[PDB]
Amino acid sequence: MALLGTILLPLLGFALLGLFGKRMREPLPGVLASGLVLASFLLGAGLLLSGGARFQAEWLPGIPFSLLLDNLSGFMLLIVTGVGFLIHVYAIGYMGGDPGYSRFFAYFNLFIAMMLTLVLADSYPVMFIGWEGVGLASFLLIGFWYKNPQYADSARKAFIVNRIGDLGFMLGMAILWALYGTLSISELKEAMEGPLKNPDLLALAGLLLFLGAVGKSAQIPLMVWLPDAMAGPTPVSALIHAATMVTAGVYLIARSSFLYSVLPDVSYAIAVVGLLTAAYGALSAFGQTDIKKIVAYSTISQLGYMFLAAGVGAYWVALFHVFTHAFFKALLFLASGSVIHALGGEQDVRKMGGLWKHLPQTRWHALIGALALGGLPLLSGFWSKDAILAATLTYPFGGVGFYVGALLVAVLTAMYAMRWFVLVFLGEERGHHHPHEAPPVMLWPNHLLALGSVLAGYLALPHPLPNVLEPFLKPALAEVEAHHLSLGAEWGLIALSAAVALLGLWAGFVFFQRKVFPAWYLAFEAASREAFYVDRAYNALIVNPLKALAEALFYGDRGLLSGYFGLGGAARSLGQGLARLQTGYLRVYALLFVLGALLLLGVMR
Amino acid sequence: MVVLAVLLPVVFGALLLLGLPRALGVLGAGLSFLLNLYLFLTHPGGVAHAFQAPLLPGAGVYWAFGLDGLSALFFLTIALTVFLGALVARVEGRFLGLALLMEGLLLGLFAARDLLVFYVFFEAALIPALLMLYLYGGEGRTRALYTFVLFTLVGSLPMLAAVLGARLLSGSPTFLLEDLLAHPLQEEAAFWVFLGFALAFAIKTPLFPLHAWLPPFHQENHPSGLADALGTLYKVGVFAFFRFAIPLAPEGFAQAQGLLLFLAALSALYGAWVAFAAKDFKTLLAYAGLSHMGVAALGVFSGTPEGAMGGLYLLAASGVYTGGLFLLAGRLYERTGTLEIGRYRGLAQSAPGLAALALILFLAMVGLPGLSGFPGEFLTLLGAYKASPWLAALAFLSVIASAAYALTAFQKTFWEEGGSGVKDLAGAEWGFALLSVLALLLMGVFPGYFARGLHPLAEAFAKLLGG
Ligand SMILES: CCCCCCCCCCCO[C@@H]1O[C@H](CO)[C@@H](O[C@H]2O[C@H](CO)[C@@H](O)[C@H](O)[C@H]2O)[C@H](O)[C@H]1O
Repeated sequence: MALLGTILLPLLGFALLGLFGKRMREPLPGVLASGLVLASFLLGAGLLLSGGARFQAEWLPGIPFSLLLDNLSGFMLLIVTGVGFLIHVYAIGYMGGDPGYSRFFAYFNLFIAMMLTLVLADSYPVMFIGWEGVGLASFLLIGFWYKNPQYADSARKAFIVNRIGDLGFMLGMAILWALYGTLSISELKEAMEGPLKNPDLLALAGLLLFLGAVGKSAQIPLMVWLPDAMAGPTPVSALIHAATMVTAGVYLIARSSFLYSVLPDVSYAIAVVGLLTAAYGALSAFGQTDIKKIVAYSTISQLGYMFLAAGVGAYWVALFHVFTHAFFKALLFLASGSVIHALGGEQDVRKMGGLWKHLPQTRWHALIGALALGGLPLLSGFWSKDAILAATLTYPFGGVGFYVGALLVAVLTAMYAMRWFVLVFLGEERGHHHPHEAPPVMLWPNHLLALGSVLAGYLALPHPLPNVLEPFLKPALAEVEAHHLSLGAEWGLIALSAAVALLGLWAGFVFFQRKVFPAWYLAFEAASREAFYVDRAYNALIVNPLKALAEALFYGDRGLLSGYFGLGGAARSLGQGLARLQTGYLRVYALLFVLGALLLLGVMR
Repeated sequence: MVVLAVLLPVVFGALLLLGLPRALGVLGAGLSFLLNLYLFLTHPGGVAHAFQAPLLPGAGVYWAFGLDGLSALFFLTIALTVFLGALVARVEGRFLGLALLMEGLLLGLFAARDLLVFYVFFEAALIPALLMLYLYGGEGRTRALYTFVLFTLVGSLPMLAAVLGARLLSGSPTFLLEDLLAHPLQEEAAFWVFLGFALAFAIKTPLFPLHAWLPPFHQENHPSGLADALGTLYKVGVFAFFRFAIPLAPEGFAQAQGLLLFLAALSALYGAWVAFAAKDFKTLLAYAGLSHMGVAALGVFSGTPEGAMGGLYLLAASGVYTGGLFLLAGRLYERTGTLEIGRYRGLAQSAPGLAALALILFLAMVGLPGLSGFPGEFLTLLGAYKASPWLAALAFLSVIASAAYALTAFQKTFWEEGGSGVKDLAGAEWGFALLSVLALLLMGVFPGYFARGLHPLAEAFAKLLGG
């Protein structure tokens, strides 16, 4: 019941801003929102500290309503509600003088409540309330300033492309019901102890579940929806890209670890898609000429890293990275939000540069952040990245092919991060803005993130060094694994991660300060800005043909009705043919008569 | 008890037709609503409030009524939907009496405990349906009407051949459902009887090639679309299958079942797919209804207690939000003047949380969990996959199309650039919103309570298809 409290608080709260909301002055909705998130984080962390929590109740027969709060759930709850809280308090600042304060924070509480319903769920359908709910709240928020045609289609694409994966979720969900008949993650895990059954079919279910995950965490092929999610206010992008949404993509794999750990075939594909998403996202990352999109592609890529982690059987690691990332991505986005709250939403890069002096404290934010993403050897993103890279080699499913790839991507990530920082804060100036106006409630929570960024790192250090994130996560879920490691070899790897990271960062610092970009940085700034021409290809035989087929089948249906009318006219024709039999001539009547008599007589005897 | 609840809209409607005014009939829809709701929260089991009276005995025809778990749920659904239509209205050419008349006719239709009386109501309800189509709106009133009427009746009258055969070939004493079931037909008799039920029920479901009456019908009714809501409550086909066509001639249902699952599936996908192209709320909602019924019929046709319960539930709950979307389309029509989606773009900010009401409804329609559509859609998926996984998938290449049409229409009708402006929300429209969303949220959040009575009927009429 109290567990359900954590969910109901940002809903009992949400409803007030929709029902009333405009009835209030304009520091308030943010205060209520952030207050309920405050006492959701808090009064759910009390539960976590109390050892955990449960809820089971009335729903459709055979499919009960269950919330489980364990370690794996508590971790997500703290990430979501905490980082979410900070982003709320920031949003109190960045959203100001904007009508729809109530709309914004109602949608925010809605979002939080949905995400909590997602993570706190012991049955896949309740989790599905979570998924569709969060997608819906994303839709509402991406198209927040609705008076814009672009910032509507953005959200449309969100709640459609996402629903493509949601369909897979449903399908696999049904397979794991025809098969087992429980549909509750706990008893679905306990029934998957043993020999399993129809492993091919089980693989199918897990594969559709994964194809579900793809949309929500914006992996390929459903990658395409996320860059367009930039439309909504900046802190919305922060929540979607860091603390919520895409996190569920990984989290679903982590809960369903009992299912994927027994699937050699599928996990391989999961890791491969993870790496492909990472590489793609990273290559098309830096070509972006917008501060927003260029970070969105880092979201896509990094989540690719996570799916590569969870792919190879290292489930606790993917969440470590999810955590660090939850900090430094929120940091990055909120930083950019402050930056364009300072430039009046200029939101460009080549039209920017040299904000180093004029912007106090923001430069440090974006530097700590961009370096954490780059993987500065004594920062979070570093430890998570080397954790993943080593987990590649050490775990089942090979990882030797993957490792080198993830390393190249590890270079490229540093490169585009430094492109971002340089292009934003360095190299002369363009435009006009005066004093500061990077206010308390914007830089204050943004400060706290930068701390969390640096110190997220050592919660899980390599083997001999104290690791507290593994013994917390593993008991809750994902227990089965086979990992061989060697001391000093692994440190050769960690040192390689550090060296290559520093190297990449350093290269990026000069390369994207350069001002001369020869031959194929034209041939790269084109493709990469256009995401390697992927959307243009998705509207090739995927979208527009279907869009056309709607009309095609419409007019077809019109033709069907038309044909029925044709039957009508057939009866009309036959009818006026039978009525044409009566000429009015009596001799004719006599002929038809005698004929008829002969007919009836002919039938009987 | 039952006959009181069946007759109450009929008399109030009759008192309305001649007598007038509206309000006395609106509180009539309210009285029927409260009575039916009270009836939902009371009954223990299948029999409920039985009724048996002689009608033609010697023919075997009796006035027989009663509330299954199913009948109760539909009495609630219908009473609610029609009531919402009543207090919102803006039709009120005093044919809200015709509306209540059709309500009572449908209530009798679902309470009908014997075949011939069921038939009686099935066809009798056609009368208001055709009237409020003729004399209350539409340029193409006449073609929509003769199409709708001729379709349902060309399906219907040959069913009479089957309803007779159901009793005659089985040697059943009367037309009572119980007796008819106590006397099974043999093969190639059960075949024919099931077929004769099946054309009339598929065409009134509607299934794919037999749905062509649906778009003209929904266009040419009064632009408010009360008659459209009630037309959607007259979509009793799936229910008719489940209660009647299938149990009375299962041997034939077995042969037809593959084809039926097929038609249901592609009806869902097709409906939702061409629903995109619709350039007016009437056509859009119509094809959307075709999709939903596709899903429901898929649920029933599967066997599978899950799927059947899901399908019936989906029908029930979709009555409310489909009727509601129709009524709302009428309410923005009244303030704008057209059911064209494109013209008069941005309405939100001019209108209050009317955007919220419309969006809640659209989300219920696309079947967002927590709203009425999802529970039924989901149990249906569960059962369909059991029956034929491939058609479950084909049919469920739907949710994509649903989000497509619903969100496209919603965006182009509400979200975009500000127009002239509008009214906010009427004192009636507020009752509408409140009661509606209350309903959607309750049936979506507690699909436990509703459909408890669906459970025994589901598994029993599933085992019917077993040994
Ligand atoms: C059990 C009780 C039921 C509780 C559930 C009720 C929740 C309803 C809220 C749904 C969305 O509500 C949303 O917020 C308001 C409410 O009028 C609307 O917003 C309108 O008023 C706000 C108030 O700040 C204005 O800023 C804004 O410019 C305007 O668009 C908006 O149209 C709607 O989309």
